[PDB]
Amino acid sequence: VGIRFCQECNNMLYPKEDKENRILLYACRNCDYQQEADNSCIYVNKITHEVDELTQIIADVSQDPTLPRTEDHPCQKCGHKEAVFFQSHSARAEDAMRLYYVCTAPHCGHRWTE
Amino acid sequence: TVINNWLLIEGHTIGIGDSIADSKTYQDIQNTIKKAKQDVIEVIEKAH
Ligand SMILES: [Zn+2]
Ligand SMILES: [Zn+2]
Repeated sequence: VGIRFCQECNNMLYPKEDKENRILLYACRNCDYQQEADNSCIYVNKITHEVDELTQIIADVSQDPTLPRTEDHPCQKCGHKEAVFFQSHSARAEDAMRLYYVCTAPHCGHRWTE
Repeated sequence: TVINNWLLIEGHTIGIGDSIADSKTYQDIQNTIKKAKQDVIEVIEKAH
């Protein structure tokens, strides 16, 4: 879940409880715009942070000449031999040495983890 | 006094030949270093 904005003054929506119909809604306190919430969640907190970093790493990192690269691990979709590998950057996890792999060819941006 | 004056006879020194070892010892040392480096490579591969 994430932020949404009132469509007239483009300011924050924040949640309120309707007391009569007993339903949650979003109201921007700078105006009277009330919009019914569709997510029943207002706040989530991934305390253990077990999110895999594949979304944080970009495919453009394949052009770095100082990164190491091996022919051992092939890409899944195309099977180009060359794939640059590098370590995690999450500070706070149960592990700290796993290798993230990025396929090396110009158009195949495939990123995977073994 | 007496042992300095005796050391005048035998003498003492240090040189390159005191720091050069045997050719077999050099090979043993190189083999040990290569084995250690291979073991560290294996440990790195285990963590990888
Ligand atoms: Zn508003
Ligand atoms: Zn690929």
